[PDB]
Amino acid sequence: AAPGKPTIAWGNTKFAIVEVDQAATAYNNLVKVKNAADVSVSWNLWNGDTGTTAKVLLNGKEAWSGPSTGSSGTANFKVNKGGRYQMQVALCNADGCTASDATEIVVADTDGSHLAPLKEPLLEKNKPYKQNSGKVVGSYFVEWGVYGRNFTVDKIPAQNLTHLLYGFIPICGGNGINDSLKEIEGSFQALQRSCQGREDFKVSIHDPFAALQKAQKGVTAWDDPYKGNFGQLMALKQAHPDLKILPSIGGWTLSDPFFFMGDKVKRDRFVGSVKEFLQTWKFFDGVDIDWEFPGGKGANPNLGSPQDGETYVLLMKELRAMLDQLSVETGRKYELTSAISAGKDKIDKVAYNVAQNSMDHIFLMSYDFYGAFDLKNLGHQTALNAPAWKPDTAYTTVNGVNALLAQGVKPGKIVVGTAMYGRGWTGVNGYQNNIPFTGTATGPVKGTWENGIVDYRQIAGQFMSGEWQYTYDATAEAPYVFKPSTGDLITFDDARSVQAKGKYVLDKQLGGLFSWEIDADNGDILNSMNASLGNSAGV
Ligand SMILES: CC(=O)N[C@@H]1[C@@H](O)[C@H](O[C@@H]2O[C@H](CO)[C@@H](O)[C@H](O)[C@H]2NC(C)=O)[C@@H](CO)O[C@H]1O
Repeated sequence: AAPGKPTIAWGNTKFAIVEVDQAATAYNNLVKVKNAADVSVSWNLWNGDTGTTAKVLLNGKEAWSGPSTGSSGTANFKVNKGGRYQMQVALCNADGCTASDATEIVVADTDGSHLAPLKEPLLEKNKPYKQNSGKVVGSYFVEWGVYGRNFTVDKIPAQNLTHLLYGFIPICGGNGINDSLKEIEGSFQALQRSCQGREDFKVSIHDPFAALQKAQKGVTAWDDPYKGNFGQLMALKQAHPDLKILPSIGGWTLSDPFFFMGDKVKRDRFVGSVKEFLQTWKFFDGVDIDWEFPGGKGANPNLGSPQDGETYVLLMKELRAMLDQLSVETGRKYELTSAISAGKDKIDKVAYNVAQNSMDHIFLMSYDFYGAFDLKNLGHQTALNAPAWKPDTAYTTVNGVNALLAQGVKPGKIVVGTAMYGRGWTGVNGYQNNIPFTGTATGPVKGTWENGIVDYRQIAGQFMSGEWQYTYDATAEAPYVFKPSTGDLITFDDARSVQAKGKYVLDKQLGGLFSWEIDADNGDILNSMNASLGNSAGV
């Protein structure tokens, strides 16, 4: 007679190919990449002959075999592909095999293959669009927005994007290497702890709790190996396999290490660590380089060199060569992008006409033209054109685009930026002919989260009523709200100015639109980005 039917023992059924150490703060100890997950199964036979060979089947296919030597047994084996498997134990003898009932096991991998898709409803005023225009529609999600801003990955209107950028992946380094971090409370120290035992100029994760361990929708079970932003982004990938999810390296306070990369020893180490990062976190589709800025004038007044333009071009070439190698190793397409200043003085420090051949998209940061960092010279922070009262205005979207085009940049490489936030001053005074920008300011506007900056959501909800004037400058293509009693002035993007930007992209055959930052929108801005680029409504 064939053996009796085995009973699978109660036990852990969740295993991981990339293991996360739950009691570690250093990136080196936090994640362990393996070739395969170590899986274990046990069984009991309560009735009959135990057979002579015991087998573990995954979807009917043997993953382990051994002699059946007792009424209880244990099998330890490796599984090298993520997913969910119907696991059975079978006991075989010459008269037949008898298989247990199936027990599902989970083999986790960083592509999210073990995760149910994160298909969440659109919130606030977001409306569904199809990504059928062929244009880029991108936005940055910020790692730290899961705290005070309470904006998690399940709130991303993901179907309305082609590109989702994750700000920011840091570059390891202490004194002299990340000094700009020291201006943010605890930020420098958090990176040093993450980078303990890790060489300078390798990438890491700045807030491993937010990125990997904070409970979030769809990743709340204690033995879910990936939680936080990364876990949710994995599940988001499962729901939207065509979404490009790019890690962004740099930003305003994490850009200092780029300035040392004229040393090819450091550059090589950085490029190698980006490759390892992408082999580790398989849901990511490439890399975004947010170096602010080649040549200086970033957060750090002690950094910036005329060599930076050559360093940038070399970095883009070597990153592309690494990504090409990754691409043919995996059969995937990987993208290389960069967020760049839109000011002509900064643009002409770099030969983008050369670098463009390595790059899929240039995210032109056509915003922060004006703000509370300058209380004397006011203007539209993100306008398309110069205003009528100052047609020679240096800092406009068109002037940044024109600088790139004059270098020889192909128009299709250029993605125009929109702002999901306003910048603002207080105490504006001494202006002429009812144009508050011709005056001067006494300080920053009170901000949503920091001085001088207001979420678009708060502008729409709070500063579009009462005493606030509203004006759409049709020459600049830029709205602004003004409270005369206090001199509060805010410059921002709205649905109409975004529409002008989208129409401009289509007319000049540019690459699309991207935005900073996705948590601050109520839907109006992203809706207009999709509509103005010719994306069809619907799902
Ligand atoms: C366009 C331009 O050159 N103007 C400068 C601003 O860009 C710059 O502000 C900084 O802009 C970066 C994007 O270009 C932002 O990412 C960065 O957060 C921002 N920094 C601050 C402090 O807001 C300011 C520097 O303050 O100078 C303008 O000249």
